[PDB]
Amino acid sequence: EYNAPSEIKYIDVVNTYDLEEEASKVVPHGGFNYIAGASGDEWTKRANDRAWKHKLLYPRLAQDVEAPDTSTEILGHKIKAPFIMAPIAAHGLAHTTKEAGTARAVSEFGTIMSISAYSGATFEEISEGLNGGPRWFQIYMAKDDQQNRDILDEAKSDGATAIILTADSTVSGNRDRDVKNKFVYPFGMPIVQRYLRGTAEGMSLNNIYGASKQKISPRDIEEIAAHSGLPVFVKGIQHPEDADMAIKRGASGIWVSNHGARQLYEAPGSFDTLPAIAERVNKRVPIVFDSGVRRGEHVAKALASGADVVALGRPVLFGLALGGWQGAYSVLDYFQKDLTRVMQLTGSQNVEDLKGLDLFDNPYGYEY
Amino acid sequence: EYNAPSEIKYIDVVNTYDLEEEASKVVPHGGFNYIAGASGDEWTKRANDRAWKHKLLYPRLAQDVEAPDTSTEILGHKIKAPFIMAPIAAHGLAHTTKEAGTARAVSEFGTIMSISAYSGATFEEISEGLNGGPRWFQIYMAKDDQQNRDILDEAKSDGATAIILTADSTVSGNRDRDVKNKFVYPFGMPIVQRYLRGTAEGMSLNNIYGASKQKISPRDIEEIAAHSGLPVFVKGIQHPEDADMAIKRGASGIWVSNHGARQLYEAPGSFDTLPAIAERVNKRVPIVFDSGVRRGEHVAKALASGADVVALGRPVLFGLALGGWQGAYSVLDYFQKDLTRVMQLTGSQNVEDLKGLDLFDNPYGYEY
Ligand SMILES: Cc1cc2nc3c(=O)[nH]c(=O)nc-3n(C[C@H](O)[C@H](O)[C@H](O)COP(=O)(O)O)c2cc1C
Ligand SMILES: Cc1cc2nc3c(=O)[nH]c(=O)nc-3n(C[C@H](O)[C@H](O)[C@H](O)COP(=O)(O)O)c2cc1C
Repeated sequence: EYNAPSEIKYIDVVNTYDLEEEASKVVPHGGFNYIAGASGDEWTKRANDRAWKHKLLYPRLAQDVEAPDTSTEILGHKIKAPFIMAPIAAHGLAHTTKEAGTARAVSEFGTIMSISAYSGATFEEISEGLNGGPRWFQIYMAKDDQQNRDILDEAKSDGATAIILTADSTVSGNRDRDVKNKFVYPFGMPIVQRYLRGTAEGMSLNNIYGASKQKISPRDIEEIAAHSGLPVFVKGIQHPEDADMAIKRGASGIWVSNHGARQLYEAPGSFDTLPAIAERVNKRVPIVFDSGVRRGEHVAKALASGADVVALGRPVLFGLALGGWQGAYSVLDYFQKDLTRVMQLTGSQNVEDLKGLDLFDNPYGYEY
Repeated sequence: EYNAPSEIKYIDVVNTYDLEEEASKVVPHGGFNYIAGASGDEWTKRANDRAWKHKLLYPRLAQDVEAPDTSTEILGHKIKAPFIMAPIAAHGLAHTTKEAGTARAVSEFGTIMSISAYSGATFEEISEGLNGGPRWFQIYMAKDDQQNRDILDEAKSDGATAIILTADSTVSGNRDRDVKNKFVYPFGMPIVQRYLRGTAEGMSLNNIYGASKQKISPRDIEEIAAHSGLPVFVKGIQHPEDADMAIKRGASGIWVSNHGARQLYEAPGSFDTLPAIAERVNKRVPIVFDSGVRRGEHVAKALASGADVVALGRPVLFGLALGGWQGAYSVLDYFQKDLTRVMQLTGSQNVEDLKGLDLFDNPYGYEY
């Protein structure tokens, strides 16, 4: 019923954009379009990408820099580069090794794995791929309090060192590709099966999101932090007022995101929202930035604009489709090498230096 | 031949502006004008004060706040309120108990004492007032590297937990009041007993600046860092490029200041420079802000604009000023209570909340 790729191999990554077309040749049509697609006619996914041309990097010369160091620290974790893996559901749509393959790439590379509540793999299967590597658990909340306590407890017992509350998906975005393809999951989701009564296999994302909590309030941020005793990120923030609210409600981190343009349509590109959120956060908690990171220049620009790290999504999954853990690893390696070049050319010896960069304002936008 | 006030008493502080006119009727004209005055016709001291009207606080309603907490932490010092004592020379111009009196106020209140290299008191006199309280030592770098080694060694033996490298005073400001008054220090500087080769009574103000290092470079920042093994603040920064330079040269903090308008004339009001510096620093190191803090609203606006703490200067000294005598522990207590009010009216439960305030841009400036 679903024949995902199974080959494991390193891949030569020239750029991450070319991975999308390459993955379209190996991933079944429905699954591929679930991964690649976005809301409406995808204008906000294009905005995520074109937003990077709004703020341009300066080359800097005679900066006394050599062999830049990409390493950084977040919430007590030293990581190889200032990027983590975003929480993404159902990795088995990309590759038979599913979340275990992604986890092995992430742990082998040296950064943090975010586990989706809508994983097709069990915590045991992901833990085998991680081999001790650090992990954060992304909760899609149950409506039932006890089921949230049980999910959180399972995640922390598996070794989670933060909780990501994704709050921007109380209902599905208008994902026209998935509507046209009548996309349903071809396998179950063991972590949230408890609140689907029946199995996620043959269900639409509309109906799984429909089972999760719609009426998320700030109390939920408080109650997740109190129960887990772990730092809580609030993910999906695009408006500075939600950042201030989340922090005052007990969040330990702000995760700036529009879900890869999969949720609200005719909204800004994610990168354009980052400065106003960073200025309102004003150093109170760490910021993770995502939605549209494709190049080392994007990592640099996010850091220069207030993000502590970025999260990587689609490009890593396309890498998993093309090579299993080694393909996914190839993408993480591409980003680290890509960033190293950009650090050398911007005069940046280390990740802190990137946070100090001035960017050129491009008022003409993409067409210039 | 200098008759400073000696009376010890609490003062009912309605506002800090009135402390300037209050004090002199022993309180000597030359010393008072040394403390109160600034460069040129004082237009930049007036700019320090009027800059607070450029960004205005909003009252915030139904914010679920009571009994705000003013406490904060800087470089692992827990302090009672987000303000420290600025390094100021020659407290004996204000009061016979000189720097020991200031130190006792600061220690009893519960914040950090900054010791000027140009103290009229020995470290042991100041230490007696501090009674184990935290202290940072402010250095005026030496041409003679041995003198830098020796003063860094005394400060650390003295229990300093940071060094303040003041870099904005390589030559004196054009302080017209002191020129017209023919002002000379009426007592010595025991801490800089090593440098002045001749006499510490017979070196007016230009010659003491003269014996110091004019040719401070980034290497000076690196060398203070390596020698002290203490965090180094670079004090006097008004331009964002100097903040980036200082951090890359090993500074552990940025101290945004124009020295109370006592140095470069026809420069911006210090508060106007703070956001560009905070944006460039982008959380890399803590920021201290000073030059013109007179009210709780000023502390709040500095925090909302990127400072971790502010430093207090002239109002605390008003140990001496014009009419009847006022400035000390009462002034620190005034600032704490004034900040508490502003926190309640802005919806701020704690110091972190102040860092998230949005300010109203007043393009009309002071006359409105
Ligand atoms: C196929 C796919 C599935 C996703 N599933 C989840 C999810 O389960 N939980 C979540 O918090 N976000 C989910 N997201 C959003 C990602 O965490 C992330 O914000 C997004 O991938 C970033 O955009 P980009 O990959 O285009 O750079 C998903 C995104 C993709 C592409
Ligand atoms: C009387 C006086 C003496 C000062 N002496 C020093 C000094 O020895 N070292 C130093 O770094 N700054 C010195 N300063 C600058 C202060 O540290 C501080 O930046 C200034 O007082 C802040 O301005 P405000 O007091 O008007 O708010 C002095 C300022 C005053 C008023």
